[PDB]
Amino acid sequence: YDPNEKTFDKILVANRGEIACRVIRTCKKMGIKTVAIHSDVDASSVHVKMADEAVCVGPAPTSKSYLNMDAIMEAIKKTRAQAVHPGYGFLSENKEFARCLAAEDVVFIGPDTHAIQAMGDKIESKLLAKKAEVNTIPGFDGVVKDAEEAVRIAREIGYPVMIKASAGGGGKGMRIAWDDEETRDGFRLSSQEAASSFGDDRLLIEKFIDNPRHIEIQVLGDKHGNALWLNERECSIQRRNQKVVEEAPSIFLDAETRRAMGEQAVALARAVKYSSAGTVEFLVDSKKNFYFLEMNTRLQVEHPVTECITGLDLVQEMIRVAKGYPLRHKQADIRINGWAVECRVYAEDPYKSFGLPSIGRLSQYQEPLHLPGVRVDSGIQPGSDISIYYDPMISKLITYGSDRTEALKRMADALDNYVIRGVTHNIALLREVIINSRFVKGDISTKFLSDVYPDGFKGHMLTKSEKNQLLAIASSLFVAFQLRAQHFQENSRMPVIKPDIANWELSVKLHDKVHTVVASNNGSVFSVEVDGSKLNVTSTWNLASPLLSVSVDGTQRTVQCLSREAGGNMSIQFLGTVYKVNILTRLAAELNKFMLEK
Amino acid sequence: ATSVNERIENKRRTALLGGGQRRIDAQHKRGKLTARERISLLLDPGSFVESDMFVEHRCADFGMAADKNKFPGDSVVTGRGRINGRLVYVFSQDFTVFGGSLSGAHAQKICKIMDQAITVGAPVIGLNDSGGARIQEGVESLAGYADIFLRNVTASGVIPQISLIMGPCAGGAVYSPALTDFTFMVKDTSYLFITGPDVVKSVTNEDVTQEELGGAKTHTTMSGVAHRAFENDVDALCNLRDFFNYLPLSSQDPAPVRECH
Amino acid sequence: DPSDRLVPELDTIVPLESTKAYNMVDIIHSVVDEREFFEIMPNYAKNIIVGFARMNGRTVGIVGNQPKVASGCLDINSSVKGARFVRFCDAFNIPLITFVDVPGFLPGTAQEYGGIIRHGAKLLYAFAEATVPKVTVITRKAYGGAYDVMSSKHLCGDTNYAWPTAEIAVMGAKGAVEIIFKGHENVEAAQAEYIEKFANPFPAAVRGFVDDIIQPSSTRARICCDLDVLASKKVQRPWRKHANIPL
Ligand SMILES: CCC(=O)SCCNC(=O)CCNC(=O)[C@H](O)C(C)(C)COP(=O)(O)OP(=O)(O)OC[C@H]1O[C@@H](n2cnc3c(N)ncnc32)[C@H](O)[C@@H]1OP(=O)(O)O
Ligand SMILES: Nc1ncnc2c1ncn2[C@@H]1O[C@H](COP(=O)(O)OP(=O)(O)OP(=O)(O)O)[C@@H](O)[C@H]1O
Ligand SMILES: [Mg+2]
Repeated sequence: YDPNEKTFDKILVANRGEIACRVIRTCKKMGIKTVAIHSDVDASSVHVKMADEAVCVGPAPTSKSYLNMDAIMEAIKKTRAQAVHPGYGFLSENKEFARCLAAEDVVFIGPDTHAIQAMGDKIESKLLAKKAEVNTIPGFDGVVKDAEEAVRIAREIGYPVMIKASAGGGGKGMRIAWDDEETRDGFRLSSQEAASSFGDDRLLIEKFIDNPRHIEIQVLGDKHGNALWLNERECSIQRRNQKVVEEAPSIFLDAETRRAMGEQAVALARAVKYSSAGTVEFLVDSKKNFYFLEMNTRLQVEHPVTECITGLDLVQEMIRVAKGYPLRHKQADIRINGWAVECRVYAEDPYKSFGLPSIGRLSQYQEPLHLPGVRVDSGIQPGSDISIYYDPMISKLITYGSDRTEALKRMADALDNYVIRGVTHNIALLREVIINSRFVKGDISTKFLSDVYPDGFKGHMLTKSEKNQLLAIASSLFVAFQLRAQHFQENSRMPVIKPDIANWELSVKLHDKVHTVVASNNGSVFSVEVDGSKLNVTSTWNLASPLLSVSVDGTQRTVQCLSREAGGNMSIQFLGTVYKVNILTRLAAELNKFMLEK
Repeated sequence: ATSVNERIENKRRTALLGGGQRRIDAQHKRGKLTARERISLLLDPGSFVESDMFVEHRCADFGMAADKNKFPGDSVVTGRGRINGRLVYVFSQDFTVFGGSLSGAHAQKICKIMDQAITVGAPVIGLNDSGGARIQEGVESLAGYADIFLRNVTASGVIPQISLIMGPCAGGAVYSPALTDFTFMVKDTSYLFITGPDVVKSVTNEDVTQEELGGAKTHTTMSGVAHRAFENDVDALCNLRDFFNYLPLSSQDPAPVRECH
Repeated sequence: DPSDRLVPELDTIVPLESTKAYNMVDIIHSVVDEREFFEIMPNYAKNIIVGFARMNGRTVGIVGNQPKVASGCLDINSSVKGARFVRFCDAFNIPLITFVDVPGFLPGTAQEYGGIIRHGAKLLYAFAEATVPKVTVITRKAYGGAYDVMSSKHLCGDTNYAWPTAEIAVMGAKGAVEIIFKGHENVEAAQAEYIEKFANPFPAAVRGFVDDIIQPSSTRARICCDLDVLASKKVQRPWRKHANIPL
């Protein structure tokens, strides 16, 4: 962050969301003036406010606002910006965009057009990687055009086969055939949806690796030929072939294999003559054998974790490389510092197909910025609207530590202290993934979610001790609300005689079971007897704050009260999962047995 | 010198004619009386005392500051008089000037009359012939209406308030009569509706005339807004004089007692 | 619940387009203590919202327009409901908070034949006689006599605030232009001039009809402070046995 280094003076961020905010923050730290484009609906977004100048580029849809290349060109001409940063997605990997930028004197911060077009298609990428002495997934090089050809390829490469759409991306046009009839009918169908959406109609037939691990290597290269492989990242936890939990240092990889993969990635980058930051993705099998799989010629979404473990600013490095300065770090200078874990908080319902996109307006939004070792990359704010036009991603939460256990503990704390009200999110799924025994041990594959939850996500299967803790907390909260209800100001005309009650006898209905609870209050401490078990709950009992911190038998728990009704229904978010309980008084519980069910 | 006296006489003569003789003839052709004739018929002869005769509107937008747009009195005649020897305060809206639309001066005069009436404890009779609020005035007009509204609620139960609709009252000119104790209409010449038939056609898409939407028959037979309807202005004013004899001047006074045979 | 809590989620809740409708219950929930609201008649006359809530621990009555239902227009049922709620709150020393977004009264022959005039006068009367502290916030629109009815400053209101999206006008811009420039018959630049000069809260602000144009995120705070100073409000009115409400 040296102000003496003379980089550009005006950079246009041709993107939206959290990536635009991150680029704007880096540019502001470096001292470069920032210009941000936006649509009509994003006129009040965070990134437009954080930028120095803003230019509307069209209506809500992306095809006419952020993919509207022409309007971006007039925005550049009007603002007279010197550099452009696409972030990831949209026009980040558009060769014709690169040609348009190269037509004028404004520079494109990223890889050259030749590198982008080389890795734009999967078959040519595989051919070049094979020519670049890099291990590749076994398969047939070429394009399959008929079902018989595909099934014959399945003959020589084995019954387990994968059919993939060329280029494309985004985890679509990619399925698995186990049999020859499966091979042919899947090939015909894949051609059908390739014509429907992609339009390329170019397909690849290859081998399916069983129980694979998605390991990425972050490469950084300048225009003078230097190239560093930095470190690796693990992104095994996926649904719909899309990552949701990323882990910076690989627990499955040792030093030797990591160094070999980094050297292979650097060799491939030098063969391509990459002159920016990119990622090379491999699929490591059980026997520690890695095969090349795609190379993203752009900034990676899950890049902040390698920044945390390496102490680097990738955006700054790409800006410096685009300016033309050489790399200021050597391969030996790269080192691993701690551990890092990232979770993608989405606006999806995890109970339906491991996340179904949802819409709404955020009524409450608070990030756990005060928690130790927590970094939040979000482009939203209270009052933000989750629309159908853009990616329904709420935030990226990164936690770093001295080791894996500390990082996971801080991740759990941050997930517990993160307030979203207005939409449905997948925080419960993230917490269940990070507290899973297999995840803690490290035995994770790309189908972790599929086999850990064969019937789909159901929530947290709370144990007996946790059930007692939850019941005690709910009963204490109910009694605290009842006690607060009796605090009036002095009237001096009709004094209030506070009802002196020692023990509250309650019936708490949770799931389909009913428990008898005896609660006693001694000021700030509640003694709760649930089915004989005795517990103590102490807290400040602030009933207005969205987060409530309590201490049950010494164990500290952070809970949220999402809803509360006079009829006794309360929704409580505890351990990341929302439980609906119904608390009645003992007399009310007895009299409720005469009520007819509707 | 003589200039001030001649200007005073000219302004008096102009105020007597309202907004011109041509519009007076147009009003007469419609079968309606002017505000001053209505006041003369309602009150005892030689007992009317007029106030705020020279008051003019203070609007300057949309070329309303021109001399041709200045009318002394500003579409309302306000004052006090006596019916059968008993005091009463009266205002009559002049449809001749800007269609009787309520400007700032209109509301100021009406509010002054209502304030004096509540100060002395005498009833208020209002002859309504207003086309609504003056659009050129803007929010001021709205404020004026609200002022009147407030005083109505302040005078409810203190002094009797009587409203006689003698013309096409529309828009916000329909809520002051609703806040008064009694409301009378004139057949075939008086109307009461918040929105006209054109807006109803634009939004609701139905064919109704002014008479069907807000006529005297509609408001006296099925709407329940008006209390009685009379044949014409003369009959209505005679019956209003007859009805005024029943009421006391204020809630501080007992029920009137007259000579019996 | 702190009384100075900011509500940044209200900064963009009102859409820019006048055709789009928002939910006033969201604003009410954001403003009040602990986002707790006891609504009265929630399933009847849904174009208006009345209920009880708390501000700084003090019971308050809330009346607001619902743009979701019938674009927030007033009719007979909503008028009666709001009028009776306001009358009760005034009779039992409960402060009133009003949120105003109303285009006017519902047109049609059904409303006119049902006595829309006398029922609409009920709400105006109820707001006019109220002697309890009353705080009004205009969110988007206040047109015609509906602006006067919905607790205007000229009804002895205490504090009136307008959001930067407020529009206080005698009527809509199109109707006003076509009723003023009928002789001029030139609506080319008339629309532009009228919307630039009158479609904003400035004409009401420069005449003192609204105390201030506040940022939405301060709304709750601005209300709470007011409720601190208006708790000792006392007014005197002429003596009467009772008044004659247009029942
Ligand atoms: C909050 C209060 C509100 O919302 S005010 C809404 C009022 N809406 C209007 O359109 C005003 C007039 N509306 C009408 O429906 C008719 O003109 C009514 C009232 C039925 C009168 O019927 P009619 O016998 O035909 O009289 P007219 O049309 O010839 O009018 C004569 C002149 O008076 C004028 N006038 C009338 N009202 C207003 C008004 N509110 N503001 C300004 N001017 C008004 C008219 O411009 C008309 O002018 P001109 O002399 O004929 O050229
Ligand atoms: N040979 C393979 N064996 C097993 N799983 C595979 C294989 N190839 C792809 N996958 C699955 O697909 C995921 C990655 O797919 P890939 O990166 O090719 O798709 P994409 O849509 O092009 O990706 P991106 O969003 O990065 O552009 C892996 O994590 C894994 O779940
Ligand atoms: Mg990939």
